[PDB]
Amino acid sequence: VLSAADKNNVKGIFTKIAGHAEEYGAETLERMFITYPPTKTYFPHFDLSHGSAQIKGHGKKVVAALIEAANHIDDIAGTLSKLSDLHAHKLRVDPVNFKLLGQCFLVVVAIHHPAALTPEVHASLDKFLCAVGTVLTAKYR
Amino acid sequence: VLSAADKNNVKGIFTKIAGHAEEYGAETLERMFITYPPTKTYFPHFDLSHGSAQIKGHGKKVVAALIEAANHIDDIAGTLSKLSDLHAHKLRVDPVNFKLLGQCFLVVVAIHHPAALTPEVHASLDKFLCAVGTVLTAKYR
Amino acid sequence: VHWSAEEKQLITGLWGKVNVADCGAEALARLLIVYPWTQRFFASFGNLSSPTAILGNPMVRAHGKKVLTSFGDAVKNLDNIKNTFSQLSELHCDKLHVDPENFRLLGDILIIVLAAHFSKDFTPECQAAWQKLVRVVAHALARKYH
Amino acid sequence: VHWSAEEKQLITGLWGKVNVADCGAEALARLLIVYPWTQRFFASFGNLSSPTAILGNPMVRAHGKKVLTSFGDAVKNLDNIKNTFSQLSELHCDKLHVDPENFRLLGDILIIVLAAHFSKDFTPECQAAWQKLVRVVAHALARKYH
Ligand code: HEM
Ligand code: HEM
Ligand code: HEM
Ligand code: HEM
Repeated sequence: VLSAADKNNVKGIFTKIAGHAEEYGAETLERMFITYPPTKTYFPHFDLSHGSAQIKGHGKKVVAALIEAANHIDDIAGTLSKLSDLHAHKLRVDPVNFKLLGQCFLVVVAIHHPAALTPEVHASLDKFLCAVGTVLTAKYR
Repeated sequence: VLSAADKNNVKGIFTKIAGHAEEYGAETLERMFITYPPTKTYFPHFDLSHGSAQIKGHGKKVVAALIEAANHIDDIAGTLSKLSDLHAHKLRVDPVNFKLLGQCFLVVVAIHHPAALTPEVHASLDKFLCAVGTVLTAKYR
Repeated sequence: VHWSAEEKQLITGLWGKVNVADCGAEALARLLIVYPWTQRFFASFGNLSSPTAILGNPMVRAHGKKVLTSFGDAVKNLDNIKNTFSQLSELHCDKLHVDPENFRLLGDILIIVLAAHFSKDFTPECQAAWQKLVRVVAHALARKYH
Repeated sequence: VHWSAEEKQLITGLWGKVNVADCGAEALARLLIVYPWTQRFFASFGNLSSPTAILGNPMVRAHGKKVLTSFGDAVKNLDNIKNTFSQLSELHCDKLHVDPENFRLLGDILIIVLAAHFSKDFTPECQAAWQKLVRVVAHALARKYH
């Protein structure tokens, strides 16, 4: 599962991002919407135009949640389960979509902090992203 | 997760299976090599011809491990640690391949127990099959 | 994509024998039941509140049978799927925005629905014929990207 | 597939400053490390026992360059990506028996690597251009099935 060596890696890169959680959050989301346009279909009520501020504060929530799972990285599923209901049941979000956001998070991590997405880091990071994807897709499996 | 209805649905059917154990394993395997040829390349050493003594032998051993974790459907991950090292580390099986086997074994049940395989029952098995794969690919996440 | 003769024979034959409406309905219900996020695409089908409800919905069966009818279309035209499913292609990709990976899932489920309604007559050789069929079909719907 | 002109130019300018050897070794090292099962296809390469072994390895580096180079052939030929990869596809499907999901995986990694060497220069329009390019190459390679 998430080994000890993963959980440092993750912890470490999060320590290094932290500050920027709102900017990264929003570039994450913007890039997902230009790159994976079917993804907009779920935010039918957003101002999806560049800069918008719903994006800005949605992308704050997104990565704050992630930041959060990082501090209780020992029990992600417990920590995040409040978000499944909503994602799995309510929004019914296609699991594909989590790889997608996840990929765009890694791209934002890489443009700003490439020296830290070392390949060994990248891997801890993807394991963690899957774990999250898995818990929000939860009460399917 | 695995819902106690899930843990129930599953048992229901492994007990329809039961001592068709070894026959079902052989058959799931055969459908997997004929429907997904590239899977034979993990079997360079076996006699892969319809009927084969080793395929039977192997088949039993798969379904057995399967029936074994249905007996700890509660702690599959542990009922099975021993085999992740094999698949994940020695053999390096590509995860896609677990959905293939998973699918041939639904087909088998469906051929022999259609009655038993109801949508809901079919759902629970799927989640099952899923977990197993995840565990067997575990020294990957 | 090249179809051997046996493959044509094996597909054509079995097809002959399919209850379009029952498997068509069964296929569809297993989808929505097994892959619940798929339910989001069908909310203009009213009540999908539970498996039994999904199982009974006149609109789901209604649709079941539309789908599987279309596979028939495929069967009639093996050498020529790619073109036959251009328009069903726009619908599924530009209009509805359905991830292609759920085409594979459906194919997969169709396949367990044949197997349950054919038992032993669905030989291994047959299942492969069909896996390829279902797969060919879901590349022809997912053309309209890349 | 249809190439916008804004898109041709975004793939074309970026391309012209890629150090093929630098991104190659990196794309490929990351594919081995991040998705460890891909190690199997590459075992002829010698010691892949640890991450360090892997970024240590000459063949890994050397074959990375080879790959990225083959991306070049597409960037040279955006209107003919279909036939550029047609011999590469026989090898990947027939001979080596790679599951096409893996090409998706390397294309995604490729993009993480281009992100990281080009920074703000790897613009949102620009990433969308590249994601479509690698999407395409991958289907180009995956032709040889379905
Ligand atoms: C790691 C993945 C994700 C995280 C950590 C995440 C986090 C959240 C959080 C914290 C909220 C709600 C904050 C609140 O309760 O207002 C939210 C809601 C939402 N999420 Fe996710 N989400 C994730 C993945 C996705 C994906 C992939 C999508 C779409 C593809 C998505 C679509 C939505 C939508 C539409 C809302 C509703 C918010 C609104 O209507 O304003 N989420 N998510
Ligand atoms: C349902 C998931 C699976 C289960 C439950 C399972 C179970 C087992 C067991 C029990 C053994 C070894 C018996 C022993 O120790 O001799 C084994 C070995 C092996 N398994 Fe699997 N397996 C699964 C999936 C797969 C898949 C998809 C493949 C690859 C296509 C695979 C490939 C192998 C190989 C190549 C061996 C070597 C056996 C030998 O050479 O004797 N497994 N599996
Ligand atoms: C898998 C291969 C598929 C085939 C052959 C297929 C076929 C069809 C056909 C023949 C129609 C009706 C055409 C019309 O009457 O205008 C249709 C409509 C539709 N299909 Fe698909 N489909 C497939 C996959 C899917 C999947 C996976 C979904 C959901 C994930 C989906 C959702 C829909 C919806 C939401 C409509 C139309 C809604 C309505 O008009 O009432 N399809 N499809
Ligand atoms: C995704 C885009 C890909 C491109 C553009 C590509 C391109 C190439 C080229 C140009 C060669 C060697 C031609 C030669 O020297 O014979 C090669 C070979 C090879 N590729 Fe790929 N390939 C791609 C993906 C992959 C993937 C996923 C794998 C598998 C994990 C892969 C595994 C191999 C192997 C094992 C060889 C033979 C290595 C050897 O020569 O010993 N390729 N590819």
